[PDB]
Order: sequence, then structure tokens, then C-alpha cells
Amino acid sequence: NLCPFHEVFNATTFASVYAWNRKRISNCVADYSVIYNFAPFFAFKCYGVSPTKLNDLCFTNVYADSFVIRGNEVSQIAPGQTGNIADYNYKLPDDFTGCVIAWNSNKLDSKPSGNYNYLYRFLRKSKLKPFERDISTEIYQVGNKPCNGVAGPNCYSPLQSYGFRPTYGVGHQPYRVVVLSFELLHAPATVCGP
Amino acid sequence: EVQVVESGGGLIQPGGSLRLSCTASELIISRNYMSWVRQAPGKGLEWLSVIYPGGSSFYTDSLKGRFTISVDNSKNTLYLQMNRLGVEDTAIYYCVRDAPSESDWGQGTLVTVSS
Amino acid sequence: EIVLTQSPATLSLFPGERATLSCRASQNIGHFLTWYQQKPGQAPRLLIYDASNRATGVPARFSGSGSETEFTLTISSLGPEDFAVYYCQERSDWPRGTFGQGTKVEIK
Repeated sequence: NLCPFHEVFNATTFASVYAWNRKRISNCVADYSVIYNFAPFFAFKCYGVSPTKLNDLCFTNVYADSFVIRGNEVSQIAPGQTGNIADYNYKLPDDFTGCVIAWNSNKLDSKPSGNYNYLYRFLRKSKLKPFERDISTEIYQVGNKPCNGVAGPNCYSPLQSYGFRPTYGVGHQPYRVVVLSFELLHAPATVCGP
Repeated sequence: EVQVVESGGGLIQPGGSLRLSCTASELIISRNYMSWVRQAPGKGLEWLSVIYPGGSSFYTDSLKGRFTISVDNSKNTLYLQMNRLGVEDTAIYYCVRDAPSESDWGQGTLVTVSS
Repeated sequence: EIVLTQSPATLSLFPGERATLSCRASQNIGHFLTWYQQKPGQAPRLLIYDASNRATGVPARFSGSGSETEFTLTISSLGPEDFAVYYCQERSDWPRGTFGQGTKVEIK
């Protein structure tokens, strides 16, 4: 029973980075060569595992976290990184095992007059713990005077829209990102990679 | 109107160190994007460093090692430790709060490095 | 590194005239650019953010336009108080970014 990797990578819509979508892959036989050999997925980078040995290993589960971010913000998707996305939207641990695949989706995620459907969090009371998700849209009190949860001066909505347009440099163009996180719990290894 | 007040300027010898302080009244510095921007006399502005609401801090390449931004949550103030200052570090240092639609600057404090 | 070249270095106009100021970037920074007003001997003041949006409290005569590599700031009618130094700052890595050299406004 082959895995849905192509169903995750070729999905028509990706989630906002603040609400990054996680899929569990288990009870399957995996094939990472198709992931590795496909041309457009150039931004390939794994930590604690090499792309060459992925077939030999087996894991209890494999998680696929998918989202859309800016091109220059892709560098923040790695162990030990800090920044907007690393702090408030999607944090990976320093001991992260599994890896991140990103590609430019300007052809399909960008829209003339801006794509405001992709949002990210830029204000939070504290950094995210690794693999934490925060979907709260409550108005963030940055000022001293509380504003009772309604937008106003010195209290804003914590989510910012990306506004992707077909133009702009590679840095500001949308990048669809998929993070394959491997897991071992001493349970039966339900995903092998022959 | 939002007011941010800087402090800790003045004279210092070359190669010395200084720590500027910045405080705000109507906002919480701990929960804001607070950046330090200097304006050399008769020269253009230069963004030096920022500290995020979560505590992440970033610096320009030319300043790496010599500057260290920080915050003390209890006092509601922002600090900029400055070390190994040269004659070119003389400038008026602004404590600026950044928001998506607002950018609130303080009046600044002159920092002079001379003998 | 992104370097912004503002032009003209000095813009000499009479009161009531329309002032058009240009900022040009070395790289495609999209719409991420900010315009700052600075009276002499005072801290800068936010005019335009995202290269087109007018900041709260700014009078309607100020407006921004342009994108990618060629940005422009327009004052529809110069009042006496509009005579100042205007800085363009790119915000590709907001709140980080480089500043332009600025453009003073003076006639007499």
C-alpha cells in the first residue's frame, strides 16, 4: 500500500502558515525517490537524516506539515532558526529529525492585485513551542490600555496577509513548503521505505 | 500620542562602552517591535537592531558583535548595550516602535565618541 | 544589499506647488517601502507604509505610488510646514531595512 506523498505535494490548496496543516502517514510503504527526483522541489534539506538513506529507514509514523510562506522566509524553516515564522507560526526543534521541501508556487499561489488568502501571525505573547499551532484570532493587546477585544490604537489583529503578486522578486514570491517529520516511539514501524 | 523616551547618551572615550535606555508610557515595550536607529550628524539614517515581541533580536552585519539589544519586562524599558565604540559611531540614536501601519520614534539621545 | 537612490537631492519649490519625490531601489522590493518625514532637529515621522497606504494623522495631500523598483511620493499642495527632509526606507525584511539618503525641500 503506497503512501500519499504525491497527494500531499500535489494538493491543490495549501494552508496558511499560522494554521499549518498536518497529515499523518502510517501503515504504508514509502518511496522517497519520487520526492527526491522531481525537478521543481529544488530546496531540499534534511537534518539528522540524509536523502540517500530515506528508503532504508522505517519509522513509527511520518507527519507532513504543509503551508505557504514567502521566498525569503523559507530560510527560517530549519532547526534552531529564529524570526517571524520560526517564532510565531511554525517552530522546528533543534533536535529535529525529518526534513523540509520547498518550491516556488508563484505560478499558482500568486494573483494579480494580491492574494490575501494566505495569512501569517506576527504578534504573539511568546515564542511557539516546537510543532505548536496557534489559530486564535483575538485582538492582541500591545498597548497598556486594554481595548476589550476590539481593534483600535495599540491593539491589532495578530494575523497579517501575505498579498502575493505574480511580480516581485524571488524573495517575496510564495513558496509552498512541506515538512516531512519522522517519528519513532518503539511501537511497530508501520512505514518502511523500500 | 505614543511617546518613547531615550536616555543614556553623552560623551564616551574611543574604545569604551555605553548602554542607552528607552522607555514608553502608553505602550508595553515587551510586546512591541522595538528597533534602534541612529542618524549620524549630517548623514543618512541607519537601522541598527530590533527585538521582536518574542525576544528574538537581529543586528546589521557591520554592527555584529559590538551591539546587544535587550529588554527588561518588569521595568517596561529597552536597552542597547554598545561596546568598542569608534569615532564613526557618533550619532543621534532613536528608539523606534514599529507596527504594520505605525512607526513611532523617540526624540533620541546624542552619543559622542571623542577624546 | 538593497540600496535606495532618492532623487532629486534637493527639491526647490514655492508654497502651493505640487512636490513629486522619487525613490529607486537596486532590487525588486515589491510594495515594501516606507516614506518618512523629518523636520530639521526632530525625529522622523511616518508618512506612507506599504508604498501606498497613508499613515493615520497624515493629511490627505500626501500620497504614494509605484512598485517593484520605482517608487514615488507626491504632495498635492505644499504648505509651509511640509518643507522638510523625506526618507524612503525599504521593508523587504520588516521592520529591518535600509534608508535612502533623503531629499531636503528648500527654496529661500
